[PDB]
Parts: sequence; structure tokens; C-alpha cells
Amino acid sequence: VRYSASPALETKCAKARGAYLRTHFKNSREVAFTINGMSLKKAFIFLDNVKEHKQAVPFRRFNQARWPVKSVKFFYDLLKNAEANAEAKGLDMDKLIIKHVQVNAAPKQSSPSHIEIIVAEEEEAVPKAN
Amino acid sequence: MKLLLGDEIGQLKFIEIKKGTDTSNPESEAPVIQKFGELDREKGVLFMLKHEMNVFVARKNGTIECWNVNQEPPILSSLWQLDSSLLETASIVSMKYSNGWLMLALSDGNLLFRHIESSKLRKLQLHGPLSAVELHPRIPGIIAAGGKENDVCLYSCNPTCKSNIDELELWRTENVVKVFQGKNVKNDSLNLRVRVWITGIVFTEDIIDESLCFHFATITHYGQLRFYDTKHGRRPVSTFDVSTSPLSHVGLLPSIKLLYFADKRAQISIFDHSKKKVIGRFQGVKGAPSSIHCLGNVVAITGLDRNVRIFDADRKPLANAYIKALPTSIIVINERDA
Amino acid sequence: VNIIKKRTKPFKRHQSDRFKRVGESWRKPRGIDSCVRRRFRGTISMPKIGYGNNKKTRYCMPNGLKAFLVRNVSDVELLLMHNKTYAAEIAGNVSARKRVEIVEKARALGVKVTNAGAKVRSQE
Amino acid sequence: MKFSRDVTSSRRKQRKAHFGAPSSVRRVLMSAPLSKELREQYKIRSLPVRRDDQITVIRGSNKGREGKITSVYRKKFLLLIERVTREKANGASAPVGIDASKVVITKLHLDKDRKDLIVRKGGKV
Amino acid sequence: TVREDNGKLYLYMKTIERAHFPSKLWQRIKLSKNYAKALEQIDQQLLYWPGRQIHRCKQRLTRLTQYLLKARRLALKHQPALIPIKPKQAHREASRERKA
Amino acid sequence: MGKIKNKIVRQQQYMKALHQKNKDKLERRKERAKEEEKDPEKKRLRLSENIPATIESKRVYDETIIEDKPDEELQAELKDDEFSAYFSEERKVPKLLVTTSKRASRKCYDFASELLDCFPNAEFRKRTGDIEVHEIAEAAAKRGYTDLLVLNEDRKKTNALTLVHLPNGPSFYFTLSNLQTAKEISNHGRSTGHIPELIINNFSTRLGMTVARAFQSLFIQTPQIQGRQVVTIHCQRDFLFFRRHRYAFREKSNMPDGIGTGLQELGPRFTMRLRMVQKGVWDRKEGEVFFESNAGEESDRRKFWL
RNA sequence: AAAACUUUCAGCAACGGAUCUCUUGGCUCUCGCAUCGAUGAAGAACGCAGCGAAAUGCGAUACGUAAUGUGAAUUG
RNA sequence: UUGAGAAGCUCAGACGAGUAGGCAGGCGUGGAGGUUUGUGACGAAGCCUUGGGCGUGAGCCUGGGUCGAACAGCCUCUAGUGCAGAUCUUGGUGGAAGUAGCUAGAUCUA
RNA sequence: GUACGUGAAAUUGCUGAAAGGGAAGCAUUGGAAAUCAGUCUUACCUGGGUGAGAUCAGUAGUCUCUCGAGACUAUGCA
Repeated sequence: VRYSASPALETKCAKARGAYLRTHFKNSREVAFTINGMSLKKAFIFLDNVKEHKQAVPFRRFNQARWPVKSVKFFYDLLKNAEANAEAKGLDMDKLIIKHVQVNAAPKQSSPSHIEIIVAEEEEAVPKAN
Repeated sequence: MKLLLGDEIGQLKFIEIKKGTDTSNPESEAPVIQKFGELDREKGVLFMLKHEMNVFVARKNGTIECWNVNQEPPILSSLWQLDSSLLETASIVSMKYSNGWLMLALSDGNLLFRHIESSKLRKLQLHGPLSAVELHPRIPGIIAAGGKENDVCLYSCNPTCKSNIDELELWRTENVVKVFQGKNVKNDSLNLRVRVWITGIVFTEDIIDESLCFHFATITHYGQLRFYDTKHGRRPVSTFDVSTSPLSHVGLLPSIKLLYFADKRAQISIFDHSKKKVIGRFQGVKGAPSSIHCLGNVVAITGLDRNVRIFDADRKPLANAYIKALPTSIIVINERDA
Repeated sequence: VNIIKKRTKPFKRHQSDRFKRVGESWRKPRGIDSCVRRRFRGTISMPKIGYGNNKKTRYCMPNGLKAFLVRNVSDVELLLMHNKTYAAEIAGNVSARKRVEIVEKARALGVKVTNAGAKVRSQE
Repeated sequence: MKFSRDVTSSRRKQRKAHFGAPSSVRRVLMSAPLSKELREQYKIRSLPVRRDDQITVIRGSNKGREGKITSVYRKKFLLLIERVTREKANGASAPVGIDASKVVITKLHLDKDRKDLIVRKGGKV
Repeated sequence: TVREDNGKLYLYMKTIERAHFPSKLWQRIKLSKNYAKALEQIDQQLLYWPGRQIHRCKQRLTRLTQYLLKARRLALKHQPALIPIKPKQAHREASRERKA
Repeated sequence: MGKIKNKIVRQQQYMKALHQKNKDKLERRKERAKEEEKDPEKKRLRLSENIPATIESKRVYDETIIEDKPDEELQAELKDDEFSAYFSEERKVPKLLVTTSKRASRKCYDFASELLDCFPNAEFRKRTGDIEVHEIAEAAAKRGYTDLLVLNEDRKKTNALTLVHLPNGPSFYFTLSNLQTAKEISNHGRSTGHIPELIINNFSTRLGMTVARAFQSLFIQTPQIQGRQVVTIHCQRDFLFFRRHRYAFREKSNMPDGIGTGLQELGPRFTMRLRMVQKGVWDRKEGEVFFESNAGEESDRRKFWL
């Protein structure tokens, strides 16, 4: 399967895919939007806050706050799948960030939604040698 | 098929590879090779003269040696070091055998003649840069020469001699005269001079002046194979543009009496003298062949794949072995298997 | 006689920008009350015979040559005597094999090839 | 050119015949040539394939490699050749199929019916 | 007409009285390499023909010689080969690389 | 399966069969888990046996690959070769010259600069006139160079790199792919003039050793550690990958040693595929073929040559 | 003024199933021939396979038997 | 002086809105007989693309990317031949909208 | 990759870009950013030398045509 991100080869990344998931498309898009760019462990804690009603996902494009749990539950497995796929590669866990996420419309058979997630690393090497 | 291989590092490998031995097959058994000789680059082997069972070996430093293969392992029967002054600018284009005599033409034009028994040394001067020299098998003392910007010349020592002559009085410096000089072919369709560079000469009078009708074929550095016939005229009887790559060397296949040739792209094929076209082509040879030798119904091919390909007269791969080093000349010791 | 054109921009169909079911191919607006057909200000132009180019320059590329479509290597030979006015356009489906035969022949013939570097690759 | 009105020249009808044919009509559609020296020995050109017939593959990825015909798979017009196999995912061998008009028959399985067939078509052993 | 045949320009001519025999229709002569002698050959062979007809043959002889010249100079220069590109090997190597 | 021609039937037949295939695959996985957690040795033996296959593991067997034990015959041949002056006590310093094809453009002039960036002590002369490659190599022999690199560019895209070893060394002809400039690399860096540190990996076969040997001859023998610039040449399924990086070590827990360096790509970044190795200066027609790849044989993806 | 949001354009991924290629189908014309049933027809239902989902086939002699051939395959 | 596709080439002058309507020349699609000794696994047809061109225009030629088995220029023959509409037929898809709300939990949250 | 030939438009999501005071929209003229068009002294003429070849020999043969018009095979290079 070919993803939508120029990264996510074996460089520093692991993937995960969801196909025809039985969740409302609009909810998944808003859930995906807020968690993009956050740390992987930070995103896990935030998702727990949503379950515990400590934090609410903003609704920007599809409008304010809400506490969906089904869409977050779908994302929990994908993120768990994401780190499980990271381990198989053997990456550096403590620096995982959610580099990419995308929710796409599915066949109209309930409105399902494909979900993809890409975890990555942030690095900087000092040049020195001045 | 027992065969001996020369290497550029100077070492010689005696191979007892049997039919069907193909190293590319993981299940196949490797041939039992025995290696000896100096392992230094300054004495790189050049050619594998096959004097009956005796084998004569040149070296990049001129340390010519002799081996007899009737014994296992072979032993150095005779040795020769050439004068260091005739190898200062040239190199051994070829050595070839003619009635108990050794020919050692150089590229600079010089040529040395050595008798194994009488131990007589003769020096002969020739035309410009030599790149192909040959001695007629049937008739003694017939020398064909060729090189870049130097067409084929037929040097003869005995004018007719009507059967043969004594080996001692051959290649007298006053008895050598060119009885035939090749005439360059006419200009091509573009009115460009057809550049001449002979690279290899073979004699084919058996498969096609005493014992007249010299029927011999030469090759070129421009991929054009040119036959010859003195009776017809100086110019080639026929001329074919077989390859784009420069033709490496030429020879005969006694099993079918059909001429074969190769080029510097490893495209070895069996040209036909009656249909005037190439029939078949030895498939599976990668890297330009350093030397090709055939005996009866077998042929040994070695090149920059560092392998010993073996085919038959009807171009069927019999054997294949890996030789690690870079081969320079090959000779089939025995046509029959071990 | 240089290659000069009375207009560069193409003639687009009226309202072809708004819709996608409406094609950009120029269609004459036959609407009875069509003010754009009526040549008002701020509207678009409309093809007229007044827009024709010089008859000694029609079909001429900006470098002065008229494109000539050569299918095979036979076609590139007949441009031997018009190489100063025609340029051997190589058909789009001509394979890379015959495409080199067409370009090498045309180079010696003296004619100009317009798409001589398609599907091929040089090697030194 | 066809001249009989008993024969047809229809891509639709001839393909209907080819893939609508039963086994006793498929046994002639799956024929094989004979080796040149054997072809002239019996003076016959081609014979229908048969189990336990020694053949050599002439075309395809498996060109040259010889064998016998383990079983003729009539319903798809294929020949199953021993040792001419393919490595599946699970390491097993899913033997590829070769069509009967590609291989060449080298050694026939001499049955009593085959001998009559040879001498029926003006041949001899 | 003037048309070359293997590096030599020949002058092909036909007449009304040989128009019914296709084999022997086109009489042919050979035009010499010397361009000045080539033109004397055309006139002494195309004489009393219309000036238009002799005009077009001289142009073709001019235009064919320039072809033969250009064919010669291009051969002299070591011009680059044109190794083509295959759409199947390009794709297969593109996919096999990405996996690597 | 495929026997039944109706489209909607064969979908229902597959989906029913697909669900059944997943169901019994579930129960065999579960019972395997139940028995493996009961006996950890069963898990140990399964892991030590059920190693997933890979192209490298399923590679076809070829005899040219050298063993780990260094063979004396190889060193005897390679101690007096063309590049031996760079490997002997002579320690020749190699200077490089980079040229282009006849009348090229400015695309290469902004990629050859990146090439020159990774190659300190390497000149460049844009090809002008009717001079051919076999004539440049002769001229560079007396000028004081060692190897010669040419960046062929056509259709304003660079595609082939051919390099010869002066004076009569072998010539190699690679076809570049995915050549990305330093700008088109995320988190790119600016490189200095420090001498890069070569690293050559995965060149097991004999022919690959020679191609690796020539590339080693292309670099200055004395690296500058203080600049800590690294140039990587890695061969995998014949696709030689050239990359540049700057490495600074950090404390990494995952790596059992405890230390692991961060990397920042410097540019350039491109692929090569060894199209042909020639003996003597690169001549397209009248050269001697050390190796020319048959394109039909490479289709056996488990077979390699480098 | 950036983000958010809104907008256009490009890359990429979904969505959709047009286009293109064909094709054991349809339609059209011509041509040859004469053949159902109280000796139970057409139709229907129930059965039957080493296992059939439809589908054909078959009738407790059931995806047919006898007989004449062909001559080694059925095939998930 | 070559400028006879005499259906050609050349010269001169004036002129140019347009509905209903009349006349003329062309462009394009499927197939048909002839033809290009046409193109095509070294890539046909198709498709997308801010690549380059050609024509007043209908349209055309070509580069790149995908693609994988057919196709076209010319002279004639032929017709189920050209779409923006028909509250057009069929299929697809949006905004409306996470709205009207309906199944739980505690108006809110799912 | 069985949601399986090609995979168009509508339509939706992600990213990059510029723009974004109640519209947008298109047309002219440019500018800017981004990007392609195409580059070519090289050949001609003249001078000599050097080796050549031939459609040239104060030359010899064969083949097909219609004496001489072709294709060649020797031989010399004036």
C-alpha cells in the first residue's frame, strides 16, 4: 500500500491504516485534526482526557467542543498499532511524534472513513567544526 | 576435459573439469584445480602454445618456460629468458609453432626465432607495428604479418622447396621475401578511406609456388572480416562486416571445418564459408574473451568473467568453472574427459 | 516575411469558465438576447476572418519552419529539398527504435527535427 | 480459403466450439508434435498427448527441460510435467502448466491403441 | 531526375517512346564526382529539354551533393550514440529500487 | 473460485471463503498462543525456526562472492592493480575532474557543485568544443589527475555518470536515479570544506569489490574527523545509494551500546546502476567489456552482481 | 495583516466507474428439413450427487444403465 | 525567372453590422472498398498534465506521467454521427448537515 | 491484492503556495514569483605537402542491357 506522505519509509517512521471503519467521517476528521503534530505519548494522554471528559476536541471545519469516544476509541487502536509497528522496526520510542494523519471518505454503504497515521522522529545535528 | 589456464598474476591452473560441471549450479561439484607458478604480476602469462603434449608459456617479463603435460603435475621442462632490450617498448603479439621452431614476433617490428633442439636464435625485421603474426601449418617458413595501418604481407623463406626444407636453413635474413602484399579495398560509399588494422590472421586453405592457392582469412579492428586468395588477386575475395565491436581473434574448428571469430564484446560465432553468413553464436559468455582454444569436438573459452566456458562444435555448453583470477590464455590439455 | 501573429491568446467559449459541463472549445453563441454575442464592452472577442495571419506565414513555427509529420524513415527523405522551410515532426507513436533511424537520417540530410529528443537517451 | 458450407469462419462460433468442447473433443485439441527423428520413423506429424509420455518443453520459461506427462488437465488445456514445478509461498510445489502444442514428444507410451492409430494413418513402427 | 544509389549520384531519364515498358522505362547514366563535370553531363544529356526540366535536375544534383557531404562529415566526427529508453525496464527498476 | 462466471456470485463465494480462512487462522493462532504460553520452549524453537524469508536470504547462489576469510590469491592480484598506488605505501592523493556532455545546461552546474562539495580537492572543467572522452583522459593523465567523472545530461535532466581511472584504469558507467539536490532534502544542512569520511557497505561479490575499490580510490585517504562529514555508498539489490550526512553522537537507550548518532543529510542524494564496466578508457564502441548487464537476466530479483 | 476560518491553484490519497480495448451475447437476412400427446405430451411439484451455493443433469436402474465407439483420464 | 496542382501562379481596386431566411467551404465521430510496400511490447488506443506548437475557428500535431494491444493519415462509400439546457432518461455526487432528529447516559454528553 | 483491465469528471481529506474590509467571477495591459520555449563558428573558399581511390589509365576481362549505358573483377595511381 502506498501512503500519502513523502516520509514514512524505513527512515525513522512506522505506518498504520484503517479501512472502512464504522465511524462517522466528520467526527474522525476533527479528532485527527487536533492530534496532528503532537507527541505520541502526549496524544495518548490527551485521548484519555477525552474519555475522562478532562479535554474536549474542538470542532473547527465541521462546526465549540465535544467529547466523542467512539472515534477516539478507533484512533486508540491505530495509535497502539502505530507504536507496535514502531517497535518491530526498533525505533526510539520517547521521541515519537504524530507527523501525519488523514481521514478519507469511504463507500456510501452509515458513512465509514479510512484512517491513516504516520509516526516519526524530530532530530537536529549540530554542524560545529568551525 | 583436462585443461590448463594461464592467469595475469603469472600462476597456472591445471583443471580436470568433467562434463556437466557448472559452478553456477549450487548442487554441482567444483572441479579439482591445482595451481603453481609465480604469483607476481610482473610475469603475467600471455599465450598457450600447444606443441603436441608439450606446452610453451610466455611471460610478461619474457621468462619463456616449457611444460610437459603427460605427467601430473607437469614439470618445467625448459626455460628461456629473452633479452631485456627487445621488450623495452614492445610485447609478445604471439608465439606459434612451425616444424620444430618457435616464433616470437614483437609489436615494434622485431621478430625472434628459436629452435628447441638446435637452440639457434634468429632475429628478423619486418614492416611497421605488428598486431597479428602467423605461420603456415602445412608449408614451413611462411609468415603472415599485420598491424594498424599495415596491411597483410606474406613473407616466405622457401620459395617453393617443393615439399619442405631442412629446419636449420629456414628464416635466413637473406631468404625472406614478401611474396604477397594485401591490397586495401576500394573506398566506401562516402569516399572515406577504409581504415586498415589487421588484428588476427588464420589460414584456411585446407577447408576451402609449391602448394599454391593460399586461402587465408584475416580480421580487423573495425569489425570487418576479410578473406583472401592470392590467385584471385591482392584484394580480398570477400569482405563482411560481422561485428560493430573490434574483432579479437580468429581460428578454425576442425570438427566441422568451420571458421569462428570473437570480438571485444564477447560475441563468439561460427562463420560459414559456403553460406557467407554467421550461423549460431556461443551463448552465455560475459566479458571479453581473453583467449579461445578448441580441440576436436570441444572448445575452451576464458575471459573477463573469470570463468572457463566449455562448448562443443555445435555450440552446446558442456562445462563451466570459476577461476577467481583473471585468465589470459587457455588450452585444452585433453579433449576426452578425465 | 517574418512569423508575426495577429493574436496569441486562444478563443475560449463564453461562460466556459463558469461551468465544467461546458467545454472550452469555441462555440458560436446563438442566444437571441445574448449581449456577449452582441459585441458589448467588457465581453469576450469572437473568431472572425479578420484574424487570419499572413498567407506566406500561415502554418509557420516561430522560427519560420512549417511542421511536417514524418511517420517512417521514408517520409524524412522527401524533405531533402525543403529543409529550409519544413521541419520533420516525428509522429507520436513512432517507436524509439525507428525514432533514432529518423533522427540520424535527418541530421545528415540537413533537415530540422522538432522532437528529436523524445523517448531516447544519449550516450558518450 | 474455406469453401465448404459445412465449415464456419466465425470468431464467435469457432471460439464457442473451442471452449464448449467436451473431453472427447478436447483430446484432439491437445495434440503435440513428434521429434524429427521419431516423426520420420513413424511417418506421422503429430499425435495427441497422453499420460506417461516423455516430452521436452520448447517454449516458455521452462524451455528445454524435459520430463514426462504426469496427468493431462483437459478442462483447461494444460500438461502437468513432473519436476517442472513452482515454489509457492508455503514452500510446496504448484506445478505450472504447459500447453500441448509447445512441448515435443520424444518417447511415446506404446499402447495397443496407439499402435493401431499409427498404422491407421498410413504409418508403421 | 537525379537520385543517388550507394554514394553515387545517377541521372535517371525516361521518354515517351519507352513509357509502355516498365522494365526499360528509366534510362540511367552516372554523374561524375567533379561537380563542374557533372553539370556539363546534365546539359549534354538533357539538351533541348525545357529549361524548367534541366533547372530542376541541377538543383537536385546540388541538393544531393550537400547530402553526401554532410553524411561524410558526420561520420568523421565521433557523434554520440542515442540509446533508447524502455517503458517496462524503467518501471520495473523504479519499483525494485523503492523496495530496496 | 474462478469457475463460476457470475460476478456477484464469485464475490459472495470469495467473501464467505475469506471469512472462513480468517476464522480457522484465528483458532490455530489462539491454540498456538495457548500452548506456547504453557511451554516457553515451544516459542523459543518456533522463533529460532520461523525466520521470515527475504530477498537477501532467498538470494540465488553465485560462486563469485568472497568468503569472510581473506583469500591470499585475491590480495596477490589486487596488490599491483591500477588503484594499488592509492593503497600501497605510496599513498597517492587523488584529484578529480568533473565534466559534462557537449553543450549542457545549468541544472548540472548546480548539482556538480554539490558533487564538488562532497569532493574536496576535485577540479571541474565544462566540456567545450569537439573533444571526446578518450581525449580528455589522455590530457588529464599528463595534467596530474587520477580519476575522471562525467555527468551526462540530456533533456535538461542528468541521467548517466561515467567515470574512468587514469591513465588506463577501468571505466565505469552508472545511470543515476532519484538525484535530489540538497535543497529538495528536508532538514538539509550546509557543508564545509572538511574532508569527508567514506563508508562502503554491502559489496560482497567480487565485481562489487572492484567497483567499491574504485570508489575508495576516489576519496582523499586522510579523513578530517573534526568535520565529522560522512559519505555513504551502500549497495542493495545492485542499486548503489550515494548519500551524505553529518553525524553527532547522542545517548540513545534503544541501541544496547547506549550511544547512537543523530544524522543530518547534507546532499546530494542519488542512485546508480552499474550499466557497464570497461577495461581501458571509456569507449562506447571499441572498448573491452569487464561486465555489461543483460536487462532480461536482472528480472530474477534474487540474483545480483554487486 | 499570521493561525483558525473562507478562496483559488498544484502534489498526494480516497470517492466514483466514464473512456479506451474486447466479447462462449443480442439483432438482421438467407438456407436446409418435417418431428409432440391416452404407448400419458407441454407444464408443475417432490426427490437424487462421495460435497454443491445457483445452475444444469437425472428418476429409487436418480448429475443416469445397455449397446456401439474413442482409448487414460475426472479434477475444487 | 524556372511562377503548368490552368482546380495553378500572378496583378489591381473597392468593400466587411445582422435576426427570419438563402447560398458556400470546411472540422469532427462509428463503420465500408482502395491506399500509405503506414504505426505499434524499443509500447497501440485511452487518460491526466501551468510542457511545446498549428489553425480566424471547428479542430490538430507533439513532449512528459500513467498505460498495456491495438491503431491511423489520404481518396471515395456509408449512418443509430457532434449537446449546456427538454420541471429530459440512468448512474454518481455535494451543500443543506452532523441539521431535522432518534437510541442511551447524566438541558447537556455520547 | 479477489472493493482486483484502463481508472476520466463531479465530489472529499491531507500537504505546499499565494491570496483572503459584505462576494466571487472574467477581459485588456503589464509587473512579480514559479516555469518552459532554443540557442550556437562552421562551415565555405583558397594554398601546399603527405599517403591514398576511379566515375581516371597514350590500359586489360566478365555480367545485363542498347556501338555505349550500367554493375563489377584484376592491374597501375600518372
